[PDB]
Amino acid sequence: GAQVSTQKTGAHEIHYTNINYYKDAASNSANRQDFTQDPSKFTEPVKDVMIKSLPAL
Amino acid sequence: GAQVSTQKTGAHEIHYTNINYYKDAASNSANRQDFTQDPSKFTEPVKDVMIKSLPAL
Amino acid sequence: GAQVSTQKTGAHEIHYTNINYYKDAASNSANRQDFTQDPSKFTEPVKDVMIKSLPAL
Amino acid sequence: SDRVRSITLGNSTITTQECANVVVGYGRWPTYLRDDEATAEDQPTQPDVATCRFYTLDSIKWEKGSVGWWWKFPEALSDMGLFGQNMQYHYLGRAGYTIHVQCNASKFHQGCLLVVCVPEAEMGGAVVGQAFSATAMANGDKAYEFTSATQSDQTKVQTAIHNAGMGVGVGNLTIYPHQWINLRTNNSATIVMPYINSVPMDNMFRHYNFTLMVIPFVKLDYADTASTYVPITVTVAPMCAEYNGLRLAQ
Amino acid sequence: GDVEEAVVHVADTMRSGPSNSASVPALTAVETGHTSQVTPSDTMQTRHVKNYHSRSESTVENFLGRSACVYMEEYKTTDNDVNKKFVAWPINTKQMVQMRRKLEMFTYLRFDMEVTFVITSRQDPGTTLAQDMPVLTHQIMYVPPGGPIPAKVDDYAWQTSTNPSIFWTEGNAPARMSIPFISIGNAYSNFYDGWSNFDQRGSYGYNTLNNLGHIYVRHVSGSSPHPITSTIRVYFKPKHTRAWVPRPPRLCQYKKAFSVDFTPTPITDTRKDINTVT
Amino acid sequence: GDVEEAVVHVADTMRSGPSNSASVPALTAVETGHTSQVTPSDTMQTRHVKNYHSRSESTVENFLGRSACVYMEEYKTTDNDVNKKFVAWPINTKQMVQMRRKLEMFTYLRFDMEVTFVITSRQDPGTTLAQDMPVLTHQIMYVPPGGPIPAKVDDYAWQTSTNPSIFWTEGNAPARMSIPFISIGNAYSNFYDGWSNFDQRGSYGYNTLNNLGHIYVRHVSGSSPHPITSTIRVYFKPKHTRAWVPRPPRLCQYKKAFSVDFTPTPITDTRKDINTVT
Amino acid sequence: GDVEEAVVHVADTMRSGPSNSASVPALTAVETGHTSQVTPSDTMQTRHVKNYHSRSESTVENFLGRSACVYMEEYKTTDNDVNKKFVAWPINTKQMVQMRRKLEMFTYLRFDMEVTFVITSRQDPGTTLAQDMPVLTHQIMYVPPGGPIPAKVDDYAWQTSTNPSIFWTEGNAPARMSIPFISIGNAYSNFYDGWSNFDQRGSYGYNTLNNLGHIYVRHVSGSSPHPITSTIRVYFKPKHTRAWVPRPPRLCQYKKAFSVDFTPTPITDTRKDINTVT
Amino acid sequence: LPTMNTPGSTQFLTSDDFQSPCALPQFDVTPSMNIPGEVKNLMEIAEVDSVVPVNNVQDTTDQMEMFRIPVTINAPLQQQVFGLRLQPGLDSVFKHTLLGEILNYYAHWSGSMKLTFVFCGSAMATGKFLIAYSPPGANPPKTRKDAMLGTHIIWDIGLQSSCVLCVPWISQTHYRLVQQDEYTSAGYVTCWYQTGMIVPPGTPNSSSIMCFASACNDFSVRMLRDTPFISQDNKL
Amino acid sequence: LPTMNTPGSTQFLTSDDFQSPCALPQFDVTPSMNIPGEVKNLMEIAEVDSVVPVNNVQDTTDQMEMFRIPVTINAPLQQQVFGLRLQPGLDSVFKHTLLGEILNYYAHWSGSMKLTFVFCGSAMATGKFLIAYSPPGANPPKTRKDAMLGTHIIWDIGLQSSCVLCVPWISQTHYRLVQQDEYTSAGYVTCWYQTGMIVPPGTPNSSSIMCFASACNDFSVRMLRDTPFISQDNKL
Amino acid sequence: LPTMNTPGSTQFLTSDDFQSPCALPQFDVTPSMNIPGEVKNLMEIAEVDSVVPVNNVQD
Ligand SMILES: CN1CCN(Cc2ccc(NCc3ccccc3F)cc2)CC1
Ligand SMILES: CN1CCN(Cc2ccc(NCc3ccccc3F)cc2)CC1
Ligand SMILES: CN1CCN(Cc2ccc(NCc3ccccc3F)cc2)CC1
Repeated sequence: GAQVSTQKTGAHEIHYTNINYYKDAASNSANRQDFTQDPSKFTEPVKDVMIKSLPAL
Repeated sequence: GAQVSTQKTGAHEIHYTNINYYKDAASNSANRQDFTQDPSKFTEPVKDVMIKSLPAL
Repeated sequence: GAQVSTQKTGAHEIHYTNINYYKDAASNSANRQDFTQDPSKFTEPVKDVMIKSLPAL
Repeated sequence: SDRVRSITLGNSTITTQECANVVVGYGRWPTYLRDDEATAEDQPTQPDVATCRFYTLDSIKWEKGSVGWWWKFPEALSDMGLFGQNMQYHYLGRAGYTIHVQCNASKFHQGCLLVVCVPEAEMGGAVVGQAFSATAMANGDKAYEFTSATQSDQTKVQTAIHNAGMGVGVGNLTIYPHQWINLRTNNSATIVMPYINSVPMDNMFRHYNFTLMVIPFVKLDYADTASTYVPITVTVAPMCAEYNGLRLAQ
Repeated sequence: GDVEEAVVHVADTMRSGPSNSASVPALTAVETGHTSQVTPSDTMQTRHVKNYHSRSESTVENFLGRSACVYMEEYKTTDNDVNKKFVAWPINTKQMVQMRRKLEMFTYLRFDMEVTFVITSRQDPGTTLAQDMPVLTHQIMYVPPGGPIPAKVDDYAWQTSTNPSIFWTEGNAPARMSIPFISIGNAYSNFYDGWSNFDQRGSYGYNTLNNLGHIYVRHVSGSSPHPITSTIRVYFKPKHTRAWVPRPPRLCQYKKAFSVDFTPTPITDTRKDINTVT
Repeated sequence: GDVEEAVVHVADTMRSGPSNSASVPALTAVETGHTSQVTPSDTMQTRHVKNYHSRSESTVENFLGRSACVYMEEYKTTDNDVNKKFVAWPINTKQMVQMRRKLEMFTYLRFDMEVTFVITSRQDPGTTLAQDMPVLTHQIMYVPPGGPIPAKVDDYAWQTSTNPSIFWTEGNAPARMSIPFISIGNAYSNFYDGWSNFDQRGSYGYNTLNNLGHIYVRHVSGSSPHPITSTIRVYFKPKHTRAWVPRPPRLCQYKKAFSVDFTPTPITDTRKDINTVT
Repeated sequence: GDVEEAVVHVADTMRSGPSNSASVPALTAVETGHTSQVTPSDTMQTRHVKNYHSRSESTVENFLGRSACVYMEEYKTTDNDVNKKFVAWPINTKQMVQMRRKLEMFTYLRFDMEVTFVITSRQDPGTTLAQDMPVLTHQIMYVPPGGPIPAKVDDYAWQTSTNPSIFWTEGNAPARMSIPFISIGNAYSNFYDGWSNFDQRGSYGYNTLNNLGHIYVRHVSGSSPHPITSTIRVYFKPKHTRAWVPRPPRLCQYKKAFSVDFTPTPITDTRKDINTVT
Repeated sequence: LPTMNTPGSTQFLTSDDFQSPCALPQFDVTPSMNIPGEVKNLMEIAEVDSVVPVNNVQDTTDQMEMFRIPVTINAPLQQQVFGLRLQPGLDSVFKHTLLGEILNYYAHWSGSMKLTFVFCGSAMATGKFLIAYSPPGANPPKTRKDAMLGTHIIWDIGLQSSCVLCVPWISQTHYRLVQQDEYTSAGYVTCWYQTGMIVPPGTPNSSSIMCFASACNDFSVRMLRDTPFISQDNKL
Repeated sequence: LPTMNTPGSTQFLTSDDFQSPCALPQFDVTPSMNIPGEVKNLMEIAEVDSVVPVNNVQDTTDQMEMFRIPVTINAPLQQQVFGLRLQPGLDSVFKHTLLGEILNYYAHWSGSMKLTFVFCGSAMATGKFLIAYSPPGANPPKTRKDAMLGTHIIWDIGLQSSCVLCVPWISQTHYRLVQQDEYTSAGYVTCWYQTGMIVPPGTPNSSSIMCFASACNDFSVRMLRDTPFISQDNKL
Repeated sequence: LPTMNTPGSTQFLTSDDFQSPCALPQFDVTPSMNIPGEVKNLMEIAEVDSVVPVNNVQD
């Protein structure tokens, strides 16, 4: 029951193993490998979609 | 996720295992097993290739 | 990359595992499991083979 | 013959009938910056031909008592043609160089010169713990003189020739790209220096990319002749030059 | 079975040439509350650039994933005042300024917690210090709300049967533990604009929702001939964090541990005039 | 899946016999800047020899892969001078001569770093030394450039919320950590022939590019009745190293920590005459 | 792949009956330098016997595979004599008699080495001993031949940048390390019947081939108000051993650490007469 | 099982990732609820506009006055409206903005920036303005002729009341220090009258402009650090 | 999981290879750039030529004079030009050369060496020289007849101004000590007049020669050590 | 990973067999040479004849 995943490196120029020892999910290590994001929530809160090229109004 | 590779020994008269525990590649051990080299960069920086047997000029 | 070999016991009346952690063969443990030997080098250094039953000369 | 070379950049040409091979930096030819290595966003400007051409940087006099000289680039070309103007008007710059040194004498003269391009040639002051201005080490195209004796004036760099003003053995400079002008068999040395720096581009008025050094290792000697000195000329040609970040002129 | 196996760079610039058309990306209207999405490629000629920069270090998980001190207190092994030989701290994250400001950038939070304790001891000054004392031991006890509270170092309550506790000996590594999400609500609330009584009276503010319990510490049985003082520092490290409803960072200095009270502050510093740039 | 598996000896001599031809490998011309590639087989009769020697130990990775001290300083647990109870060191590799010379053989470097700290303590001499003090604890704090700097041992800045820190107790193994490549440029620069201001004025030399931050150390809470002095040594160990543009080794002794200043030195030692060989 | 798998008893006696023939195994001739290969079965009637004895414990690997002390020395943390505060030992295996004799049974040896260090400390006697000192730390440095040698405890040479070193703290396990075969020749030589100069003059004996370097030890920074003495013991343990050309064991007592000098000794002890057996 | 402890054992590193025992075994957590407004990266916050207090004239008796850039009907043919240094993390102008606050938690930054200007005058008023960005140099511009050589945009005031100036990322290094120095300068930004402001009869003789600052989609930060804006002397 | 600590735990060995935690988690490094002049092995540096200061005459008022070997037109029929010991890491001649500096960081060395001589006289001058290498022995050569018995090459000065003497690796041991002693001697190198230097009228009566030292492709070093050339007394 | 130290930890036994770090990393050893007279067991020595001093007559 071992997980193998890639580690942070560089663009031009790499595996580590992890095993859980405790029965409580709160004991796991931080899951700091997620990088998903979406700023449209705060930057485009309007109802009607506005095209950048077209005039605002 | 274990790597198996040969270790330094002798000419006439041998495996070790390695596993990575941390998520950052900077935490790995030194990769001192590379022995590639090319001295032509500093010893032959000329434009036209010169044959050793032939006269220099 | 684990080696499995028998251990010393008795005639009438048994496995151990070994793994290497370092990249230098000098770091391994002693290989005290070899029992080959040949005394003819020091006891029979003559040129012509002598049969024990036959007279020496 | 392999003793004849011709180089053509822009609207200028160099011909030598007595020369050795051509040394190419660290085996790397000058080239333009690639897309996957750049950092600035705006379009660069490539004034090819206008800037990629030979520029004779004045001339010195080689005497029996000469000790050596050095020039710093690209500051040496700070006011030379359109290269200087473009340098003045742009924030960032990047270009390789082709250095050609001329020195001719009869078959009765003897002497040996070392021509070497020292990248990142940082220099120490004459007095330890005493600063110098940017005038004791570079003032345009003029050549600076090395000194046989230890420098004493606190307003200039330590000119001790045997230490090369970098606190290292002068004899070990061979490591850097270099060529020898031996009057017996050579009259010119050619070095093609690619762009070497820790960043894709850099301001060309704040940073000295590399320093050229010409050191007589065997002093000039002659006898019974009307020629009293051997002039030495240097010529430099930027290659694959591209600028960036236009702004008011410095 | 024996093994089961399990990066997003910033947007790249794109070559842009001369343009002359009716489209006007530069012009917009901020009245809509919409932030313009223009890029440098839309107003100036640009070259093609590949960006390998990543925003890995800006994630909330990494931003809050650093242990920070939240409370420090001193207690003596022996003294005349009974209250001075042990500590009793109501849990709250508003005591230390730095982590308080870090947390207060979000309205609601939900995370696991990792707690680490650092304990150090020193001999109090005096006219006679010559003594020999074996290594000391310390007890940390957590009391959920409503549980019995000890009134002295040698009280019966220190015999925890259900309350978790840790016994630690000096010279070893600092103690550590994990705590899950223990809020009655669906998420922790840094702010609470409301009252306690339904008639809009009583306590006001985030003080109303603070019911996390207490922490007690004592020397197990050490009682030296001469006083010895110990100090404990508590460090919190959020894990598996989620946040909602960002807020503007605080501008004024904190003044109370359980209130938002403040003093008016200038917006920013001043300069000679609107044109000074030196 | 459970396991995935992953040497270059020097060139061998070759039998060479008598020769008589127009080829002249011995003769060359150094004016070209080209180093001759001749071998002993080209000038004398030689036997066939197999070489098993390897250049493994000459690699840059191994050459620089040794921990070396870079800074040592002393601080006291208690004293009248506030500045004397903690250390504040701007990071730089020019303080110690040996590693400075080792690094200065290359113009540009790019490597990961491994930092190890060695801490020792001793009791200051005095007329009265009889006291009992538990084990001490130390804190090491790293402050990137521009961050707040503590002004005293008990300053608020010691409550690091984002600044990484290590707490260490005497008697255990030395502390250790890893540091990635943290330069704004594409590679570290040992030398910088340039100025700070665009008008060719201000600071000159490698002092301009040194912006790595600071390191601070203190006794966590130890305050003995009598002074105790501690010393810390910092060791750097490059990993995953790459180098460019080799330079000649330095001949003159170092004299400044942030300059190349020197005094002229003779090229080498002397002997009786050009023929003396005894 | 996940696992790869990898005993010679003494010769058995064989039933022998009455014999009467011309063959004479008992008679031989030692003049040939040949040791007779007769067995008890060849001179007397014998029964069949199965032997399970093995010669495992007589192998050279096991014979030499025991750690043995090779050097012990004392140094003080503080004293007036600078030379008395650190140790400087040229490596050699001739200092201790037992291991010297063990090694001297073979002419040439080739083995890996395992080095272990045992360090102990004690307070020197005096009129006043009341003091408190934290745990001490020690540094062991290895200097290959020709390297710089420190001249005092606080010399610059102690900042090893290439010389390997070990830092050790009292109270933990003894330090240990491994050393490969580091001889310029193809094998270590216990004896060398030759001179240093080609004119058959100068140094004579095994002293000429001893160029293994030095070892230095010091207290890192400990300097107590009162003297403290420490002792270090070095233990060698050959591994992967090979030996050649056995020699007779030494009969006379050793008298010099770098010579074979001796005093004549009787062959063995005496008894009343050639017939005494009691 | 033989083992040997390596250096660093028993140390407490504030940025480590290790598993630890749980003190509340088998604790049942409250079910999750998808509250609106989830934020997954500080850069999302950094991309939102915020008002920049450009009018720091050292004589602002009214704090709100700092947000308004004065404008007048009859101005010298060419006249500078404002000027400022581009130091988002260090300059007083950008120090306390929504973008500056985020940057102060880091040491390095890179990417382009957006400056948006909105005209809050009368509906009958009109004018044109020149906004220019001057990369680093030995001297900041002093006149419109000097400024117009660098990157700039001509702004026309009409039905669309806002204009955006995108400051490109022109630097020799991939990153810049938040605590900017001479080595890592970024340049200047200035605004000048292009044509002048003209108003009809019966309108106010003065107007105001506001500026908004935000980051583009290629912005990034690195090396987390502790901010210097907040401090305490005693426990609360 | 039962375990037992073996000797060596908690020790700090300066040449160990162990993994350690990262203090800057998820730090994004700058993209790599292929700068010209990458060096992957010190031997590449060791193979480059460098000027050897052979003229260490204890009376050199001018330091640069150390690099020039004097030569004269009218010399005794046979006359020695120079002589030196072959101790690349210990002799004053090779101590500070580009090759000697590298060796001083090590303890053992092996392989062959190259000595290149260049004639810097007039173009009309001519001559012949004998350069010989004498393996270790009880006495160094004193006359040309003694020298010519060992390995040597006859050098003719013409259009090609340089000649190479390849010193073969003749030793009883696979390696030699950098701190050479009597046991591991290496021999001597000497140069003698073969024919003499002749010049026509109107040329200088004296000339100079220079020597270059470098390692062949079979050279190697081992056992890293700390160099003794650099030292300090107080913190900088 | 939870663990517990058993008795005997941190002891130094002169006849133990454990792996230890190498102080001279990537050191290239000299090639082996088959010198005559290799001995692999002391019993081989023990099997060689030797003169016995039987005449111990105290005089
Ligand atoms: C105001 N903030 C709200 C969020 N809350 C998070 C939190 C929750 C629980 C704990 N427990 C710490 C602990 C560990 C071990 C024993 C007893 C304990 F109380 C800490 C923080 C913090 C306050
Ligand atoms: C002048 N040289 C340039 C190369 N630079 C390498 C380097 C980079 C970072 C560090 N960090 C050490 C450290 C570790 C843990 C906490 C704080 C720290 F500063 C060391 C060396 C060295 C200087
Ligand atoms: C005379 N005998 C010859 C064999 N030689 C074996 C030998 C070789 C090397 C070492 N090194 C010990 C050591 C370990 C760690 C640091 C420095 C060191 F010198 C020991 C024995 C012994 C002498």
